[PDB]
Amino acid sequence: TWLSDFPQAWAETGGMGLAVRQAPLIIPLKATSTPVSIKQYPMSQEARLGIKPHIQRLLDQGILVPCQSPWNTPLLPVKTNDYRPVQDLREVNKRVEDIHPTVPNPYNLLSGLPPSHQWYTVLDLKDAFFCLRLHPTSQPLFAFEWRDPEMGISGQLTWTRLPQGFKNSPTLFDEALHRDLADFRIQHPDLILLQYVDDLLLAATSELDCQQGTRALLQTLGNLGYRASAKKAQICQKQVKYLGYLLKEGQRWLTEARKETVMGQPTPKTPRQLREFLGTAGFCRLWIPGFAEMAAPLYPLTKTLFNWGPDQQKAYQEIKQALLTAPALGLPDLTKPFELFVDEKQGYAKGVLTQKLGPWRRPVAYLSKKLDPVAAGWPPCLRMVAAIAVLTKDAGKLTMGQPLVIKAPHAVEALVKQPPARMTHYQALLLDTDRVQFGPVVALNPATLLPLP
Repeated sequence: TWLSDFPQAWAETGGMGLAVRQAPLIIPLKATSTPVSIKQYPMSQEARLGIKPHIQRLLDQGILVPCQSPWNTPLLPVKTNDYRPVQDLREVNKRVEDIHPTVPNPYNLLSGLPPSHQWYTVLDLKDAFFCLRLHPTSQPLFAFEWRDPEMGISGQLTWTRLPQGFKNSPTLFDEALHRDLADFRIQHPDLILLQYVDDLLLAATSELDCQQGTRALLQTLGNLGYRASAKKAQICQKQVKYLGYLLKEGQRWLTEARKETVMGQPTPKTPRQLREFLGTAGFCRLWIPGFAEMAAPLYPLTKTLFNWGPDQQKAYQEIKQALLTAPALGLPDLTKPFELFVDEKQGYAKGVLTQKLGPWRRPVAYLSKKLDPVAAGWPPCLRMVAAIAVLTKDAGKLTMGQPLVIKAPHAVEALVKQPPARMTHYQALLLDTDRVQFGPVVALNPATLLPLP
């Protein structure tokens, strides 16, 4: 019934997308750039015949158009017996002006979601980038060659919409939609709307508010020319998957699918493989307690010889073990006080940001960082101070200057005041007791990192 009441909004019924409020895009190039014409890949026939209807359908939609350009890039077939066209815009991307990535990575986005809104509707937009038009100035940029030896049709085609493979399509679209939805954001103070490029989350306090909000959102998305996938929608559910995170009743999990992308990486044998392993797993560092110290043996194996010893394997094992046993994280409650439990061992700072839940403490985040070399050399009880200081600044990213209590296995509010160099900067954000308070000393659990009775 959600399908009929909004025909224009679903890609299944509402046809092709087109941001009506968006002007055609001009694509600035680098100053030293010059047209590059790459010879066409001598395509197979088995591919050229499966690719053909996709191309024809784009011509009918006017998204592809004939042209004649000094530019040209390869059109490769890809992957059942379903061949889809994919254009190698590498040499083009190199010649285009870079832009500031204003896209907030999934986590920092989800972090902006309150627990008081436990009714979710997730949507994704079908053929997002194509909804944006390409100004005739910069169309010739994405020209490619199309032939059909069964016809003798060696001509050129190019895109009238923002293409796939172009390095700036994500940011551009994100900005476009963010602009196009500001109005909807304004006219719904009771709803939270989250956005990663073409992935949308609508959070509401009640189920009613959610339903109505979703109706509004769909009507708007329709009116704007955007089109959502009805097959993959998650409408008005207490529990939803969004950007590879499971949201359910004021709580947040790593979906198993998101785990797999790290769990499924073979033991890195080259330094680059290890780099990207840590790079991928690094996104889930706020689920891994003591991650900075845990992944310590693996860091030095970068850019040197690659001695994959027992330590490296042990760490590599810990990191996956820590994902298999990754906890639930509660969405930060900015209408509550925060508690921060900090600890340090061997020049690595680890800690946990928690909040009240019933009489229990529910972890909001696990904070861990390496102490800079100068601090890493400091004596035992000073590195603690350094650790607390470092983690506090990271917690600030989540608490938003809210009231925050600190606890450590060796309380140390004193030494902050009477240091017998770098203190001028530490006393700044620590002795500011409007946001920051201390607590009694207390040792914490090596795993959970919560206090001991």
